[PDB]
Amino acid sequence: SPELGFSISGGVGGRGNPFRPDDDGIFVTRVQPEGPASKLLQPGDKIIQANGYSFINIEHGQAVSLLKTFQNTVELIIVREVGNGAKQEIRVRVEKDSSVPTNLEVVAATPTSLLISWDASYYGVSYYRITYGETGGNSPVQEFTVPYSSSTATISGLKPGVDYTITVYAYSDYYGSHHYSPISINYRT
Amino acid sequence: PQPVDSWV
Repeated sequence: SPELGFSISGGVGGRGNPFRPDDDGIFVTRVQPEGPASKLLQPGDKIIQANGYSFINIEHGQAVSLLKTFQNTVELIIVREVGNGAKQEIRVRVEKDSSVPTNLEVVAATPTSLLISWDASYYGVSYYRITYGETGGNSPVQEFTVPYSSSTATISGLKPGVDYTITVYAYSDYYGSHHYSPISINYRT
Repeated sequence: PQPVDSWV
């Protein structure tokens, strides 16, 4: 579970980054306002070292796993374009610091579909996964994902008069290794 | 699109 208050993209073999197409480094991507990094880091900063560990040649998951194990304060060295060619190497110190989401509800229902909602939180989440299946059933769940900016989803193709269990998972990383405690409801169509 | 970032 995140406590530095920013996201990263990039890494060798990763999904790339929105700043520099041909650079496989690690880049600060979104920064939580009023979070630990808010005065110090900005989108597009390339992380080259953290607590003495090189982030050159590192894979995405390796970077995430390293950053997550660091205790308390994290010293980062980043490269920032200022930037007509011009570059700065900046050393900063960032001090780390239920379910996600909360208040899962059905807003509207038809005999074969449900519109669900949950509380919008626009930071800390890479994407949501929504699962649904017959309550107590043994078949694999059906599922889909929605972006971090969503606080509603429509579930379609349901059987009328059947009990369903609906669960929402909020993943902090894009590769789906960490989710927060999920939230579920039961609903009968 | 699918995300390309992870929170730390």
